[PDB]
Amino acid sequence: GDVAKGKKTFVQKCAQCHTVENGGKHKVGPNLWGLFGRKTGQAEGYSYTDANKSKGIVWNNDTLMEYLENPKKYIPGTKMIFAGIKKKGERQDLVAYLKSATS
Ligand code: HEC
Repeated sequence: GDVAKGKKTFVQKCAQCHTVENGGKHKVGPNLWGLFGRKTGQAEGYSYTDANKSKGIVWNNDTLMEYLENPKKYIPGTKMIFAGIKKKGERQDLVAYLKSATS
């Protein structure tokens, strides 16, 4: 996807609850550094819901694309209160930025 477009999407819709940098602080949600290739709910020091911790899947392009379309549907009981990015293209650009900014 388009990393530059994804960044603006992140700043507009995710930044209020997330940081991406290495050593980043947990805000409402967990810092996202090292997200790709890691199982759900593994950010150090963040108190996840049992649901986010128990999902058991590995975060990558396919799982993130599905999750971000409708967070609560993918992880029922999650405390991430966000409706989701409905447009596929916008979601792909965001994933591209996420992959570039979290490693
Ligand atoms: C606050 C109002 C939030 C907004 C806006 C977004 N997210 Fe979030 N996210 C938030 C919380 C409180 C949590 C933990 C939920 C739980 O049940 O424990 C999360 C979690 C995620 C995750 C999973 C991280 C992991 O499993 O380690 C991801 C991938 C994530 N959030 C991504 C994300 C993106 C890209 C957002 C913008 C589109 C976004 N979140 C917004 C709270 C909030």
